[PDB]
Amino acid sequence: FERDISTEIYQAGNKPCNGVAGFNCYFPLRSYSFRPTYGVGHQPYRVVV
Amino acid sequence: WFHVIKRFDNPVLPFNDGVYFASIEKSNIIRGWIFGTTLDSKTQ
Amino acid sequence: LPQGFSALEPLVDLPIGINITRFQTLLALHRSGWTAGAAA
Repeated sequence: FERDISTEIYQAGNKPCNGVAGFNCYFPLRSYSFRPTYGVGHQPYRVVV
Repeated sequence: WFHVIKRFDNPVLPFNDGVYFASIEKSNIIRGWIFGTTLDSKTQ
Repeated sequence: LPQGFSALEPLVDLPIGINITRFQTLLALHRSGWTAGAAA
């Protein structure tokens, strides 16, 4: 029941990412692949809890 | 124990667990508190 | 702190659902610089 809205770049190594991706730095946010011509895995589902 | 009089004690302390706040206050000097991980726009 | 027993009834259970790891209290000042009364 906690929402994560931090846009900080994830740091894996000792080099500071300085807000951008690079060596041992990756963007935690990834986009979905919702398309109507694909299978169940790419099919979006409306989940309400 | 923190005393305010010319004393201005407004420190920042980490929130590791629950806290108990007792105030011997007159004329409602205290108004509220601020809670946050880093107290900036990067967090809520 | 006076010595005694005082029940603490619940008032508000707000479902905040966020991470909290630090806190800082707020104070109100009076302008006559600024002058603050006795408090603890």
